[PDB]
Amino acid sequence: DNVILELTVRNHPGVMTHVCGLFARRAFNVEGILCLPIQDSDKSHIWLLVNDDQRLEQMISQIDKLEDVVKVQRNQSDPTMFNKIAVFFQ
Amino acid sequence: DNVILELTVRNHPGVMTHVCGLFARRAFNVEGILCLPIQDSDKSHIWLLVNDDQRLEQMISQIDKLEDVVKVQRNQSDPTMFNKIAVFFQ
Ligand SMILES: CC(C)[C@H](N)C(=O)O
Ligand SMILES: CC(C)[C@H](N)C(=O)O
Repeated sequence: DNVILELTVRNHPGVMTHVCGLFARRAFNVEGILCLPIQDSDKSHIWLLVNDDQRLEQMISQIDKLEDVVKVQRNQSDPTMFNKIAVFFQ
Repeated sequence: DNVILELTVRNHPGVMTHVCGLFARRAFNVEGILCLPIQDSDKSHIWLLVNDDQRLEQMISQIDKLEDVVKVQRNQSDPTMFNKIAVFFQ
């Protein structure tokens, strides 16, 4: 159903616009997002919750090509992490 | 120091690109992001952690104008919410 993408990116302006822009240009909806800075660095962590799609693998390719994306992978996180976060903020 | 912006937006493709694009186009960095869909609706809640700035007023003005942004407000969330989230996901 859904899948979680984990990105390590540079914490500088415009990075999230590039990443989400790849989905926007494909009418691909992003269901959940978490972005947290990494202490003592110039980078941030991004979690993207998206519907599992045949187009996903070619998109991971496009994300990795972005200069400000250091790494992009799948399903390393708690698959229900956004449900647990929502319990405390919704 | 920093402030948290709360947005209610439609859960449609491209919406996060529009919101962050406003910051990107002004070289305004977004430090933390949380996006959660709202149960039983076509809307999502976005929390944006950004440096408190006089530029924010105009920025908030532009965010509210976006058709897909239903509402946008300041200082209604726990200012340290992204520190608390990091305790459990970093
Ligand atoms: C990491 C990301 C959210 C970046 N800080 C940006 O403003 O686009
Ligand atoms: C709410 C937001 C993340 C929207 N679903 C988007 O894909 O841009």
